Amino acid sequence: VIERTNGPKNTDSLSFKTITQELLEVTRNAPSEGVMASLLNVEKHAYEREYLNCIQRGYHPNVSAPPVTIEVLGSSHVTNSINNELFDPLISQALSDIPAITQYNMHVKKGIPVEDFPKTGLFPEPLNKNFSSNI
Amino acid sequence: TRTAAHTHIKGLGLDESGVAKRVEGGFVGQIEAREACGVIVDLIKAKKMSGRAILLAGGPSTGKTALALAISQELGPKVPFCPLVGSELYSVEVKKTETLMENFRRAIGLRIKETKEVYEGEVTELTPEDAENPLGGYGKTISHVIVGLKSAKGTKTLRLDPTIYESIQREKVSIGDVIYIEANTGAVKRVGRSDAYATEFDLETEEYVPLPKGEVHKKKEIVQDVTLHDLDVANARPQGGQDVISMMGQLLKPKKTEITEKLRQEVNKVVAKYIDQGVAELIPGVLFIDEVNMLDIEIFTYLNKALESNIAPVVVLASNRGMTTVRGTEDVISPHGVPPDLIDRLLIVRTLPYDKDEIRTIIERRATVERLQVESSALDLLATMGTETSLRYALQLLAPCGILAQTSNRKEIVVNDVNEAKLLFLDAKRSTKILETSANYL
Amino acid sequence: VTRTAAHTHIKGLGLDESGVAKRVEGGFVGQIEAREACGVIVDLIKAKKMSGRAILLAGGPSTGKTALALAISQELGPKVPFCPLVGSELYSVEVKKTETLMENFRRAIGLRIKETKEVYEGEVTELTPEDAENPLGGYGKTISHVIVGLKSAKGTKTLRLDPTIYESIQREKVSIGDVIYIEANTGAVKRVGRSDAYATEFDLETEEYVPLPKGEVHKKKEIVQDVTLHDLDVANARPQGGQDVISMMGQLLKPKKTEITEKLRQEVNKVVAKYIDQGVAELIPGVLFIDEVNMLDIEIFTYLNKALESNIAPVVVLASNRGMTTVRGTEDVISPHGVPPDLIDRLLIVRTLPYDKDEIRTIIERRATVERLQVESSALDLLATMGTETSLRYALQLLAPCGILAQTSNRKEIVVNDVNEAKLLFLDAKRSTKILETSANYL
Amino acid sequence: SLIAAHSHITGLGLDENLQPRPTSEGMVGQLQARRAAGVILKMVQNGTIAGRAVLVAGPPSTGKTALAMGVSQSLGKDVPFTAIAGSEIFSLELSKTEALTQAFRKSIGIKIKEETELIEGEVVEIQIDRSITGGHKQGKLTIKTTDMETIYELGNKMIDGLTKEKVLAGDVISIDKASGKITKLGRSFARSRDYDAMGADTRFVQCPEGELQKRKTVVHTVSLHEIDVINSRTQGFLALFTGDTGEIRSEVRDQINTKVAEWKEEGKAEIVPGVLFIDEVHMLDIECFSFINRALEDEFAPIVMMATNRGVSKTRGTNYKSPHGLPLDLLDRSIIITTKSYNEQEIKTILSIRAQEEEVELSSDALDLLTKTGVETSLRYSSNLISVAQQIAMKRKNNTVEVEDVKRAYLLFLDSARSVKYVQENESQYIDDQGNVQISIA
Amino acid sequence: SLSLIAAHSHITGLGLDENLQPRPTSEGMVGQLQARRAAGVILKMVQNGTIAGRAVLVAGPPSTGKTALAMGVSQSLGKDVPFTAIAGSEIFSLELSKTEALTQAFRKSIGIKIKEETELIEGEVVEIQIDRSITGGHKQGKLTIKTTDMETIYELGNKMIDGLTKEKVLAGDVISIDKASGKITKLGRSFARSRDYDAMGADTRFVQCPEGELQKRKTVVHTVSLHEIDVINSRTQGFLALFTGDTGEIRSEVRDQINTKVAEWKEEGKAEIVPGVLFIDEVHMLDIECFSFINRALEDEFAPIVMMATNRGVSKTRGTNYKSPHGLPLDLLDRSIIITTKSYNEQEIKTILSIRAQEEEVELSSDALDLLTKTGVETSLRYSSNLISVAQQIAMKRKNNTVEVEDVKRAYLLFLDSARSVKYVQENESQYIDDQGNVQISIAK
Ligand SMILES: Nc1ncnc2c1ncn2[C@@H]1O[C@H](COP(=O)(O)OP(=O)(O)O)[C@@H](O)[C@H]1O
Ligand SMILES: Nc1ncnc2c1ncn2[C@@H]1O[C@H](COP(=O)(O)OP(=O)(O)O)[C@@H](O)[C@H]1O
Ligand SMILES: Nc1ncnc2c1ncn2[C@@H]1O[C@H](COP(=O)(O)OP(=O)(O)O)[C@@H](O)[C@H]1O
Ligand SMILES: Nc1ncnc2c1ncn2[C@@H]1O[C@H](COP(=O)(O)OP(=O)(O)O)[C@@H](O)[C@H]1O
Repeated sequence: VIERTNGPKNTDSLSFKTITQELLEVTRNAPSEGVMASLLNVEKHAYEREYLNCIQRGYHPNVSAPPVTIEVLGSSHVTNSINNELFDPLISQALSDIPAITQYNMHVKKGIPVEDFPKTGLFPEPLNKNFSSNI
Repeated sequence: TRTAAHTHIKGLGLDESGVAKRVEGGFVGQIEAREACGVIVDLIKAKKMSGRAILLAGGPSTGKTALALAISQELGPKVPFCPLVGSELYSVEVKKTETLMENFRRAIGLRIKETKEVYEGEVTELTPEDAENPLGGYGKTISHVIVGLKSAKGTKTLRLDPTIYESIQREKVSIGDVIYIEANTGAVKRVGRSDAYATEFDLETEEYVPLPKGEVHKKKEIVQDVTLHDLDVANARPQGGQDVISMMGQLLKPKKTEITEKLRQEVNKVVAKYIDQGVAELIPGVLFIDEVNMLDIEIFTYLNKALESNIAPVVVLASNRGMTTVRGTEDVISPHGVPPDLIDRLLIVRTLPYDKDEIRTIIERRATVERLQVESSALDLLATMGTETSLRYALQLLAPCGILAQTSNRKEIVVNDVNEAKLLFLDAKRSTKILETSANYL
Repeated sequence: VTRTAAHTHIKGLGLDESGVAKRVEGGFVGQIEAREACGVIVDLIKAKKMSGRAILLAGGPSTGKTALALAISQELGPKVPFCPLVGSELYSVEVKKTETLMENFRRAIGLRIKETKEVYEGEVTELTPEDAENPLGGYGKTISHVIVGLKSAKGTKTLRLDPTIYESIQREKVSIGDVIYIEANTGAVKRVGRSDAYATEFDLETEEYVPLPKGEVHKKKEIVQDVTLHDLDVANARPQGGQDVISMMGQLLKPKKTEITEKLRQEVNKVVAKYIDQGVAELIPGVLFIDEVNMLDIEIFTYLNKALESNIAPVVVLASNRGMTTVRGTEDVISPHGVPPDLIDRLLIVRTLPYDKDEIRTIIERRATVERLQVESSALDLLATMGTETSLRYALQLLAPCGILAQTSNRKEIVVNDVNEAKLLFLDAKRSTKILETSANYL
Repeated sequence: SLIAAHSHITGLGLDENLQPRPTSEGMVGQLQARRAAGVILKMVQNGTIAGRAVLVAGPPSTGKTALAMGVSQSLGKDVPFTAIAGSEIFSLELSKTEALTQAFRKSIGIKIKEETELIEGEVVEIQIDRSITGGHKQGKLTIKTTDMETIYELGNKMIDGLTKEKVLAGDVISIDKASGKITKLGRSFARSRDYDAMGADTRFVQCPEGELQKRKTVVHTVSLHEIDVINSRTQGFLALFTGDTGEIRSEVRDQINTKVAEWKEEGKAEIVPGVLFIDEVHMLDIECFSFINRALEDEFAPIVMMATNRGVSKTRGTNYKSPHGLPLDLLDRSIIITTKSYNEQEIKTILSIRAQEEEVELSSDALDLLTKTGVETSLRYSSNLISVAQQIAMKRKNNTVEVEDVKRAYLLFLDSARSVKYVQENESQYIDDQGNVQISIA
Repeated sequence: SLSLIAAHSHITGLGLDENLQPRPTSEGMVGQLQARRAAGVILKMVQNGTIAGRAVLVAGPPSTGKTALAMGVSQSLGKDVPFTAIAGSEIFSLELSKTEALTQAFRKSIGIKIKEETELIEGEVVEIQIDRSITGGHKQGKLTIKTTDMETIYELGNKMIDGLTKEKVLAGDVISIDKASGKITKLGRSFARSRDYDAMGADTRFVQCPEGELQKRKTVVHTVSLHEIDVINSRTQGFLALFTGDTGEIRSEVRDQINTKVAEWKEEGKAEIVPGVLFIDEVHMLDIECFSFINRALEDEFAPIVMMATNRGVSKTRGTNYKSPHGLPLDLLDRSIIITTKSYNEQEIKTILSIRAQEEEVELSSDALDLLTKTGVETSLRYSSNLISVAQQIAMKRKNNTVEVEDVKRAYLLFLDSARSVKYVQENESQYIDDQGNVQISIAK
């Protein structure tokens, strides 16, 4: 999922576009007051009409817990494997973002191109500012 | 050229302001049913009503499915028509009520017309210019982007926004490429290099689209035909997102879900708003359910509920049962396997069996459709065999007779071929006779 | 003004200090022996010593079985947990009925924990990261540390943040000038709002403005929490609340009920026993109420036989209104109240009795008092005679159409003509059955 | 929309004394049931009591769903009216009690009051600062009116709303703070020098004068089930449309109840109850009835209206027979409204109203024939014959339905009784209960 | 190979002439002349391909040759034509409806034929040189590739350069690039460099260096069923569903679009339609819903020719409460033609046993063959067919290369048929668990 890129495919093939994929790709960058974009923006209009971005949280979980720890006494390989599985750099970089001054340092003062950056910013946004935490 | 039990029926064959004739449109006889279906076709073309149900009942091999396909042919290829069987509503992913509602929404069409302003052609130049007073701490402050386009019998240089240079660099548009610029959105997209830039490298993955015709700038008025279920399934799933959930759901199995009433209500109100604006218009269609006796009483009750909706199409049902127990019940004896609550909400069209000359005419029509030459005495023997055993048995035995005539190097079917086909292939009655006379587990 | 629905005229069992029930107090009329038995059961629950005790409320329809359970729940108080169920709720399509029954068993055992939190809080003044040597080295993150400058009232601290904390910091989208709240127990960060030391009327994102937090940046506070054992079970079963990859992905997947193994329950019991032995926890057993117990079948009854013999299970209160009925899931056994005899042997049946004319009349009077209506004496006598003749519930539910018909005639009292018109407009079960018997086409 | 079965009913037709007029608001006859439904409607509009069960019973084609539609039309907007059938409870995704709980909680509305600020002005300067990957976005906005000039700070959602329907420094925009809605009213400056990519053909409006910022008070209605689905998980707003809300736990529901009581205490929100209508209630198991018997006794319970047409039939899930298909526990705590059959005058008035709704002009003799055939057969058959005779009427090119059109429509389409007569006469041609048929005609 | 001697592997096509007249013994088929002529007629119907949606029914007593006839039709059909063979019990799935499973089985039996051209340049990479411009907008490449005979120099585009950064080459890997298509693949490492890096690794593999002409031309022909196109266009990466079966109720609109595009490709001339045969063995356990769906689905233009085999008498249709001939409803039997099969006599049984003994590499004497023929006359035929193969092992254990009458008698005494087991059960039924669960364990009363 993380490493997937929108590569090109040749035209002479049996995999063509469905009508639903055409409906999807029409409203990617379409502006407002167009019939197709407004016909495919039901959820955004329902979000704006219902004043949902200023609603409050009514539910909080009672107990929050980390995953169960597994220990093997007298072995360092299991600790490295557990630290690699729990704190995988690829997934944790996918669920976060790089700071802006760090991006400026690697793009300009280090010569790294934009396409060689790790994948960032795949965490889904919450409904409100209140819905981002349990405290 | 492929034929399968049909495709000799071309419309109902009615004259205008009148009734059916005898032999027209591949139909022989069945005059009252054809007139009733023509009245139903005119009602559908009137485009005013909602949720009218028609059940046509009769014996087997009478032409109910032929009548439904003739209705769908008479309506045209633009009005929606969803054929269905009663066994198809029992799915293991979602409840039967949701499948019935999905097939209800599949039969309502929409016609949307738009206008597109298009810049396209081969890129001739791409000069991102730089401003008179640049700001410190930055590089190449862009004031505008000048891009030259070249197409067939016309070229035109443009003067674009500085923001579109970011999308140009994103989509890797270089020289010699063909691009596609619409007016309001910006959003440059690239189709490929020209055919004139193909023979400078031996090996390249990239295809070479030819240079497009017409001028650089043009207006095309397009018309898009979608159904209400297409809008529901497009709004229900999210668009191309930038989260793990939408990418993960795109690569997994597309499991069906229970579409809520709220989404359909919002789709209905935005469709009504744009219908009032004068852009779109509504084309209701036909939902055809063959073998309606296979439904149980829960689907019948939900059909009673859904036939009173404001957006339901016309429903056409067909059945061959008599006084038969309704499925899902133990002691409800009802005509055609349909409960009386549903029967009270519909109209019944009666279909009648044929006689010998109509059987002969139908056999002759199916023979001349299949490009077969039949002798007259062979035709009479086939008609006598058909009226003795079955119409479908005489229709299905025509191809082995043609194969046996082709084996003996001739282009005509005579009495010996139909006798050999009678000897080789049996029917239901003779099979039942040889099963009842043998006790060897036959 | 207030909403009333078939109850809420009942505030308790209405007993004195000796356990003797009054004839009419606490919203109850009659049923003296059942109320005294329920008071004994209430004292047994408040003793907090027994485990796996069960009683059964047997009686006819409309006699006060659910009313006694709600009176028990009101007499216990809100601190003691109380889980009301219907018998049809145990059949789920996500998990077997045995696990649902065990879940509702564990949902009725409370716990009170004094919890200590290590809290860093203040106003963000400096947010400065520094980079790694090789960001494209494949292993290790892009940055190495983040320097955060926090300012509270009468204090100021600087912190060098771990990157794993910084993921939760930047997921909250904090900035310079925001008041934050870092919980060191889990690493969770709450962004309170923009500081009021700067300007206010130049924002476009309807934010909330908050003063500086009092006291020092680093704090320790004690928090009293109320937590059931089922909450701990589902917290450990689906772990959300860490800062790891698995705990992050646990919040995004669709939740589903799973068969929680007994090993997790033994581990949770061991940890809770350690917390009790440390002196920071107190165990509050509760009541599980299963109304309409005849909807259960023989498999749930057979599992309930085992589940009542554990050392954790709370007091279970059942109810039924069947005389001699075959148990569901069987063919030919016949048992009282639809409850099999092996389960009946572990119960304590509390009998419930029907009412009289005077009890019906005073119940009608009190329910008309609660609904803020004025009823004449002759209309009250007619309503009591109707309640004896047809049903108590039918005379109960005819009060509000009578009030509407009185209000449409511009009156406050309820008179005989309104009762007669409500009789003529609205029917009961017996008259509808008599109409259906003399009907033409299955009316 | 289209013309439905109950499209001619707008309200209940009652005066200020709750006395039904004989012919008003599309409802004729049935004075006792209409008075009782008006009493129930006033009980709902009172909003004081909760958890009352009302049962509507009678023969088929009597006006039950018509009465429910009249109640829902007289209820008005902003009060939830959940209308479901009996077969919709059974799902492969939720349990029966969970679906019943969701259907119960969909009928309670919460009216939430919000304080917002409206900003309308002319855009002067836009500065947008974004990172290299384009993730972290911030900037400043300088907007003006004819009197004031203010610089605002922008977040991510504001920048996303600006970069869609792109504003170009001189457009007049309107921003709602609490809703986050950006509306481009038009362009006031009308700049000459423009890039030749976008249209920018917006209408010419004036620059607004007066105060830039205005406080306003807005209200909106949100159902309880919406709040449970939203607070259930991370992406509950998608689950409000996709219907993937699988078995919400009880802790969420009781915390939502506590928060709703807190909001009512604070004066922020008020509770608006509604009506839940369950048509064809006899298609429910006894477990659903056992759940309803306890769900009716809660404070957060709506007025439940049930409709049925069964006599003494078998309760589903058991092996005994009960009146209306309902056990006596549910019949004890419910109040029954009984509907009665019609005369010929009410049938004539109904047919005249339905002909006026469908824009069909009838002669007096055609109306008398339709009244007679609706007395003999069912009312719904004579209601359905009107549009068919109408299409026959323009098939002979006159816009008035005469007696011969009704005679031809009676000839082409059949009743329930005539089809039964034909099946009982020609039983050998239809498949019976044992699967026996005779296809051959010899 | 990966094929052992199956139940009927001796049948290679129907034994017919050029005038569709069956020979008495040819191509492994003995007797059953009328059914063989009917199967030849059906085979010519399939090979003509202009008739769509026909249902035939092969009905007969058990151990007669209905499945043998279907195997003969499949063998005589040849390659590159789809022949689907499913049982009646396979469509009762847990993740798919019976209608969807039947639709997938219908669409697996009709395919399209696509022919394409390939210009393969297969060889070992010697050295790659990349030229970058000062602007960097384009990259030029000089590729030095070789076979065992000769080596040329090729110029490369930037898309080649980016395609060779992925699945990277290390000057000695064997690749093959197309000219017109430009498909890039990495076959593996050459055998000449196998003693270089001292440890292989994870993904690497050693292949021989290709020899001969560097640039080859090859025309290949593909046959794709419609179900594969449905599965491919249903998802984003659909071939995993093609190999794991996790399709899950593909919608109807994609099927309509695929049918329309197949008709468009046929009209243009890109592809041609190859029909096929669908064989449903043991059709008598299908539900009535599946029968109604078959009745409706047989009338479409994209329908194959359905062959159904059953051996039931007048038996109960599943899902109903009545009986019917062949276990099939009468409306399904109306739209069908029945090929009946007849039982054998002594001579055809002897010929079948001789052919089966020839196939299983077993030599029998004449007396042993006559004894097995008498046993197959009295008992069934499959009993004698198994008796041959166990008597061969008995004879080999007796250190003899031929099967005699004593070995056949020993195999007859050791292994029982149905009738002797029925008699032994009915004589000592107190020792067996009956239908009430009563059994006597102890031997002393
Ligand atoms: N009036 C007719 N004219 C020509 N062919 C007919 C007519 N009626 C029926 N048929 C033929 O009969 C065949 C089967 O009829 P069908 O519609 O399946 O009847 P049913 O659906 O009642 O079994 C069709 O192939 C059709 O071509
Ligand atoms: N002793 C009582 N005093 C006042 N009201 C009562 C009494 N007993 C029963 N009721 C009323 O009778 C109704 C039915 O009682 P409940 O226990 O809820 O049902 P059931 O008795 O059928 O289980 C309730 O609304 C309750 O208010
Ligand atoms: N008083 C009335 N006003 C308007 N329409 C009526 C009236 N009475 C009956 N109808 C019509 O008769 C039918 C009643 O059937 P339905 O609405 O299903 O309720 P029920 O099943 O209780 O009769 C509806 O089609 C309705 O249009
Ligand atoms: N005509 C035949 N020629 C050769 N072998 C045959 C013939 N008919 C049947 N057999 C053999 O008989 C065996 C069982 O026959 P089978 O086809 O399974 O019977 P059924 O069709 O009743 O299932 C098969 O192994 C097959 O090889």
